[PDB]
Amino acid sequence: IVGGYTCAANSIPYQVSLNSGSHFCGGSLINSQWVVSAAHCYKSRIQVRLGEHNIDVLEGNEQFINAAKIITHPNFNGNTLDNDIMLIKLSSPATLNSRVATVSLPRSCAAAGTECLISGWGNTKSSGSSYPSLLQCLKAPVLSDSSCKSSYPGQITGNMICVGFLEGGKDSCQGDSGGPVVCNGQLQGIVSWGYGCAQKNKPGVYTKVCNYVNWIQQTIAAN
Ligand SMILES: *[B]1(O[C][C][C][C][N+])O[C][C]O1
Ligand SMILES: [Ca+2]
Repeated sequence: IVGGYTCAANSIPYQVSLNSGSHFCGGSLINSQWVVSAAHCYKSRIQVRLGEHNIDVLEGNEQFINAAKIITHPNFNGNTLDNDIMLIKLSSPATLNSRVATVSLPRSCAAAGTECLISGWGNTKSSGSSYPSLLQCLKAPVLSDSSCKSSYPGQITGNMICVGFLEGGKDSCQGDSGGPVVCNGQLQGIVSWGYGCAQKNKPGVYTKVCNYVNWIQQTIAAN
């Protein structure tokens, strides 16, 4: 996250870190057994780390739970990142408490200008790189489909939304992928891609979670 602030410890209790030797992507806890993330974060083996603030220190709220099943969207396009969503079933159910909680799936698609919270352990620098130990947070609005498409001519599918600031300076970046965009307590976005990060007229692009409630419920019922 560039241009954000350090979250209060455990104030984003649905945020997970996906770990394969180190942190490599975020995800969102949506059920005690299920995490949603980006299909471009796919690996064969993933340890889900819940209840984190400092990913470099055992602070005493962590739950480390290996993935039992990792299911990418059947229409995920690894080139364009269309349908950039996957579901991780945990090998044991996460215990839900104040520090580890589910986030709601969306009732409807978010209106343009809805304020959201974006979080992750991704790059905090627009010039160079720095990877935080502590979970970072960014308040940002949903952008109009028109503004999104004018920033990325011909690249925005019906499964993508833009969230952020056209002026630059405030965005998700490398290592935030798969993590949450939450607006009024509902998961509306998954960190997916952008042309670099925090550039002028290149807002973050996010998987449009309000297209996937059927697929998510289908996948949970089947597995
Ligand atoms: B992701 O990339 C996220 C870039 C977001 C730009 N707005 O994170 C690790 C793998 O790709
Ligand atoms: Ca920790």
